[PDB]
Amino acid sequence: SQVEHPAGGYKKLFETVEELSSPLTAHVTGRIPLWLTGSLLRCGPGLFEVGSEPFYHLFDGQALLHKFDFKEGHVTYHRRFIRTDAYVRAMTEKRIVITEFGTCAFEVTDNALVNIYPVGEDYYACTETNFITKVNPETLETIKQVDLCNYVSVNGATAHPHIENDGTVYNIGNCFGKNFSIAYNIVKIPPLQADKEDPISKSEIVVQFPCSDRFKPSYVHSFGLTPNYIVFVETPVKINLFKFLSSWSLWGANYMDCFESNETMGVWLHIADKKRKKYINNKYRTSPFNLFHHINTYEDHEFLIVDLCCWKGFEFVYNYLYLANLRENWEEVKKNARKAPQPEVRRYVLPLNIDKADTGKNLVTLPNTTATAILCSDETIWLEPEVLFSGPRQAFEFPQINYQKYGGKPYTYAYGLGLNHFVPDRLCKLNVKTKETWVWQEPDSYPSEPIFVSHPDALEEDDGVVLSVVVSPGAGQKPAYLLILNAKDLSEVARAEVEINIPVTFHGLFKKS
Amino acid sequence: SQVEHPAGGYKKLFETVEELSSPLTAHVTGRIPLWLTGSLLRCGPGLFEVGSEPFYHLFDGQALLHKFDFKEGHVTYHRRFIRTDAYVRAMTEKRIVITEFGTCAFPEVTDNALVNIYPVGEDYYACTETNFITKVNPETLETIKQVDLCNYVSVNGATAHPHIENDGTVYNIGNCFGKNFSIAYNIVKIPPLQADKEDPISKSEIVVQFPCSDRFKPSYVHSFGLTPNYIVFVETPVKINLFKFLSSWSLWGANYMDCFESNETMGVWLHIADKKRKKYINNKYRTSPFNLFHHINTYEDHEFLIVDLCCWKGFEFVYNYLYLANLRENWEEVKKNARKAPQPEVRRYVLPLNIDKADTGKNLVTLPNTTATAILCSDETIWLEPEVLFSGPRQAFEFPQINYQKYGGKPYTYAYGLGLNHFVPDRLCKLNVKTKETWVWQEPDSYPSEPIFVSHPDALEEDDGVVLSVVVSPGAGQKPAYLLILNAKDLSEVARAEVEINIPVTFHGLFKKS
Ligand SMILES: [Fe+2]
Ligand SMILES: [Fe+2]
Repeated sequence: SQVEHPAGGYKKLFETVEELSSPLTAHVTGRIPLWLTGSLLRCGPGLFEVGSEPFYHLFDGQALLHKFDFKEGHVTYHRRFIRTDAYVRAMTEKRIVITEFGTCAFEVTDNALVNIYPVGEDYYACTETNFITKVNPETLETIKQVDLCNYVSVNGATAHPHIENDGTVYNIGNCFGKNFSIAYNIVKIPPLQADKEDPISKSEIVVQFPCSDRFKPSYVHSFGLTPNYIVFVETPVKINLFKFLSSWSLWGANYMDCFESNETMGVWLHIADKKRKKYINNKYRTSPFNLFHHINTYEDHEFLIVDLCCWKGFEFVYNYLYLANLRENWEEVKKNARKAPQPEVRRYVLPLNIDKADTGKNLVTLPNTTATAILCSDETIWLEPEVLFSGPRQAFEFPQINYQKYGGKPYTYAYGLGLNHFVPDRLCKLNVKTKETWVWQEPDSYPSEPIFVSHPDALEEDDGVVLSVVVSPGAGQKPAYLLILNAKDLSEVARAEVEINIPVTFHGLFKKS
Repeated sequence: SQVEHPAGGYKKLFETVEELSSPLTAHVTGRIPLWLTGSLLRCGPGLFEVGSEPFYHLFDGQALLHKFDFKEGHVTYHRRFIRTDAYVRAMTEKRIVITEFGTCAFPEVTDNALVNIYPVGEDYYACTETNFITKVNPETLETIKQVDLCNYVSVNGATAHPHIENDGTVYNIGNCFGKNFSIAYNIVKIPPLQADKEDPISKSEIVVQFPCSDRFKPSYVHSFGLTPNYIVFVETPVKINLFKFLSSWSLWGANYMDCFESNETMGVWLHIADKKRKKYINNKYRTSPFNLFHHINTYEDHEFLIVDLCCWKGFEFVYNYLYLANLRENWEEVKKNARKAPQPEVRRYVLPLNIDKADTGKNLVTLPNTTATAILCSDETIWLEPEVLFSGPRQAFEFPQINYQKYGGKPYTYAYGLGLNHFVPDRLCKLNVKTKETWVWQEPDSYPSEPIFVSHPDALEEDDGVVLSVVVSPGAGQKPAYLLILNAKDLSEVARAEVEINIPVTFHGLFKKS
């Protein structure tokens, strides 16, 4: 039966907070594993208005950097606003100065509210633009702004770079690479070398994917990577670059005003040979969905297995994530989601070898899937997915795996945040082979993306903990806590309670100390 | 885990048998329910060659009519070949005379009624998918009469899957040449037997007509959906090239299979008609390509139609995989042959009845209990995505059956099915279509038939009753075949009625209470 939230406590995920001057010791219930040593670092919006000027969209609030430190079974909590140009100019001018995703200012945003990742010995907070912000992972101080356009030919880059075990970083962004035309560029940033010079200054374009519309790139949030292949999924959510420059020059546009849906193209999937740095011209096609998060991608005989969190439909899912809608009472929140895209976890299987002798047949000869790929006479390969998880307006989202050991490789387990009509209200584990699921949830508690940490000496895939930040507003209750679950079955091992609210956070990482 | 059949006992499903002169008494184990009083009547092929001339395809063998009678806890088995023209002329001439689905006769439409049996008024008719249906005596299994549906209504053929309403009304669908220069599909209605006692077939009429996606190529239609207020028809990319049968059957000899092709670009078109106002509804429902043979059930839920289907993903015709030489191969080869086939999947589609243009670009499926979507586009098409109910690698839930008398056309919870393992029937299944919970019955080296549901007379719940299935079980010191009775609640075994003779594949049938 449908879990309801009449108390409306999720509204606290979208309430402005104050930063801390120094770390705060959390109150620990249960027992934190003595092997867990390091820092959970997470990004999200923390300031949702400047004076009496509101930010309107979920992705507009000013970037706040959060840290839970684990040492010898003890936990501290800390947070500092990132000193972006967006933030600094707002504090100076006492108004909204820089246009954000869904809020026009009355200059491209560097508001780094989305994620944080390592480059070399350094860490960068990011959003999805050309500006990334160097931050100190120890003190949470802001170090510098870096403009990716100084180094490589991209207009922006996702908040979901892939990082290989040696430190190499891959990312994607749109560009004008091709003559007369839009393209998508894979950027690679090397590991730090003996010369010790900034790896960002050695950035390069590895390969370029073509675009389905000369003048309209698709919105890209993440992408797939394996040892030999790069997978890029081109959705029907398009950026109409004509609509901004028109309004930026004529009348008051934000980033959300530039999006449109292409109703006829469906989804085009694309692969590139990572090592030979070569696009492969296989025209993979399927029906329309939005995609934000790839789960994992791997090679199996000569197929790519592509596990995705999908939303069925071509309407942009971000239309449903304005703060006024997310702050509404529960009955209204559910009503608002009634015509939304339906979330579904899907496995697609892409054949690498296309034999014309098989035209009109299913090419997916693997024994352990129901995914199909049909070779048509016009050379397109039409894909049908294997559904791994699907519940009515209950999304398995913000997925995470044992990335260090299983990213890009055959795997069994994913962890995610369960969204109930867009409200984060449970944690999920999914076996992608058997479709078995496990769930943690408590009434009136709204958790964040779960981050997996392996026991250091683990040989198994799910031998470790998942960490999640939980908001638990009520009479009597501590307003928030860090939750530590056993990764085997999502049973609770400990929690670390704080006496202050913590707003929504999107992404982060655990930094082993 | 993967179930293997290295002994190859499934080959006995496709082996010829002799009819019986009178019913055999079957050997009972367990307990036959004492409220089960009636006959299980099923059809299938029983003669797979005529002398030295083979039939090639699964749907070519000559129709055999089977009967298990239940009374006071005891069981009899009987079988007689149906005396169709195809059979009678093959016996007379000692050769294949009538071209079958996948077999050309060498030196005239088939009435080889191997597929199903159903009631019209006080009569029973065996059928295939052509214009010819065969009246049979359900007590003696004697053949009574050939009936040509073209004498009565303008269809070219009619499915082996009519819907029968509680009062006896029969609805069926078939292609026709209706509109000026145009193929269409006609819904035929056969009324209940009236006070006249006049033959209901002489009162048959066309209810409504669906348009065809292609002026000259109708799609293959195997079944359709029916609710109290609506008729639902699914137009798949499997097309019949009418140019091609009249063209190729004159050169040397084509069969029916030779006429099929697959349309690569249309996907699937779904269609609805208002049943009571007898009107086509012009909503252009569209989705991705699949083969469809069996609807499971259909019902109305607020302003939506819930359409549950057994699908095969892809546009290649599934029947290409059902030639007898391939089904008789050893198990490793049977598996290899199914590698590139369409993947089976049970899908629930949800069709909005009310389309508002202010919702253009959005999902119209506002129901609380489904992940199915229907997106209204600018060109007015409605693009559907299904909710997947069951999906296993080359493991189909097929030959679906429900508690039809009480739940057909209505909200429902349970379906029963035959599980196909790379096209080999090797288990029985039950599916809760709401929770997606399944139950399975299987035994090594046992190959069952479509399960048919019979309700307990005092039934309170939808699944209060039994399912009956005919099972082939060849092997050292085993009875070669048996009637299986399972409890419909949990598919636990209730009884078997064993026989000492082989029983080949049967496709469909019914339970006639008495
Ligand atoms: Fe993300
Ligand atoms: Fe059938």
